[PDB]
Amino acid sequence: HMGKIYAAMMIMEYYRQSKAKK
Amino acid sequence: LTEEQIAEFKEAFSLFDKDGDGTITTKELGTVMRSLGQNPTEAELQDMINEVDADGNGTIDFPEFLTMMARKTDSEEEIREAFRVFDKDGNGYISAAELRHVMTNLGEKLTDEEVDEMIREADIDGDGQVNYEEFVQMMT
Ligand SMILES: [Ca+2]
Ligand SMILES: [Ca+2]
Ligand SMILES: [Ca+2]
Ligand SMILES: [Ca+2]
Repeated sequence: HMGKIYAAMMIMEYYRQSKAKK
Repeated sequence: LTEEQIAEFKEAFSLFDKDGDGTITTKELGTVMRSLGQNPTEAELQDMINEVDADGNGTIDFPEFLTMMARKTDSEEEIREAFRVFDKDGNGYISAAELRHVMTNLGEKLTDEEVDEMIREADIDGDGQVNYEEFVQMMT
């Protein structure tokens, strides 16, 4: 059921990792 | 791919697709990020979605969410945080109890047996708990 943790992780990275686009 | 990565890549989707209409919006993403203690501008949410939106329809479907998960290398610093976040009382070990709490903060109201199996699956040294290294492997 590790599904959701992976997502929080990713998206967290995503948010900073996308926000290195501003 | 595992029968197992199916239900797994699936739930991940379900974290965002709160209505389950099948596609992920800025609103949903946004609500998810606020649950995580962040507060992204409208432009950031769009911007986050844009990088994966293969078909340019401003939303994110299941396969585009696979584009998300597969794409994003500074892992350790983000994971040492995750550990810290889980280890509520920071004794160095994550208990079943502490695991319950986390799954819940994400919305997954789990059978206790699933939570124990979760622990049982990441527990390398067999002490009932997940310590940092075990966490590192559970996560990577
Ligand atoms: Ca949706
Ligand atoms: Ca789309
Ligand atoms: Ca602990
Ligand atoms: Ca252990």
